[PDB]
Amino acid sequence: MENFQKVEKIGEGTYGVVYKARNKLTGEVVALKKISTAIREISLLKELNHPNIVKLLDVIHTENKLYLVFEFLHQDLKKFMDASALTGIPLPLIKSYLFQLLQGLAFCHSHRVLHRDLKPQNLLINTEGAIKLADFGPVRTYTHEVVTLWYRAPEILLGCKYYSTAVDIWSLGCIFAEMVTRRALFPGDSEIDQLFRIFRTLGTPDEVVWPGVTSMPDYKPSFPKWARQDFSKVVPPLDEDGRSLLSQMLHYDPNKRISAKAALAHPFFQDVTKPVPHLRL
Ligand SMILES: COc1ccc(F)cc1-c1ccnc2[nH]c(C3=CCN([C@H]4CC[C@H](CC(=O)O)CC4)CC3)cc12
Repeated sequence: MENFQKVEKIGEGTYGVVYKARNKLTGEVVALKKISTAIREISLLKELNHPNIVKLLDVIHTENKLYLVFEFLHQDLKKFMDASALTGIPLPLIKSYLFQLLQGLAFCHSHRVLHRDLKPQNLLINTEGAIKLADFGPVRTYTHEVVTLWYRAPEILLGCKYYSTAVDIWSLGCIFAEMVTRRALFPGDSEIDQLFRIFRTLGTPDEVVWPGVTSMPDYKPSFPKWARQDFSKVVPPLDEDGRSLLSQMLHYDPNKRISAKAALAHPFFQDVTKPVPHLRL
């Protein structure tokens, strides 16, 4: 740790604080997260190297603290969306970012690694048009964030403890809808409000669309029964290729939900390109 100099605080989580830091004996600018089974599960993340995954450079265990050293990126997608809120991110750039994240997930998922907590703030962007997955899934000062449950898959909210890679596809579908509309798809402020916001839009799930849903640990037969609203209302003015892909990413049944690998073949990406975003750093 004596090999690093703090420059500023760049973030916070339930169990850690993140700083922008400088490596004294290499000159590298990194992001440093300060926090036996964990030491091994995080050492496996060091081998999960892909152009669309923020590089985990090192793991340092020093005097009852764990430090994670990552490659530094200047902006996150949440800030870029907040900065593009009045104009909207151009469709070619939304498509490029979605494609790149599906490539990163196809990679993680093939190595049996789930992210579990995809949200705009852990999607980092650079000046080259790249987007990368960060912070693969207590400090008393951590401030509760409005967006915390907004991207949670319904199986997680329904108490499934052995959920699959499909939970990441759900979170990315929510992010895709948000880039298009400039508003959060399911802005829930509690587990039940999050569940009911999903139900209000996609219809209350039942055994027809999600076999086994009524046997989930937190499923209650007393949940109000909302009709599925027609999908053209959910992400206007996104085209039919985009709406079709999004509907597949938001299927209730995790087994019907499109995989990252199949999503890359979707006709929506036939004209995918890699535009350069305009970033003000
Ligand atoms: C999500 O990423 C992580 C999570 C855990 C972790 F351990 C490391 C990383 C991580 C890895 C690599 N590179 C990174 N870069 C960054 C940020 C760079 C600048 N962001 C800005 C500051 C200014 C704000 C506006 C204002 O406050 O005025 C608008 C947002 C914050 C986040 C975080 C981060």
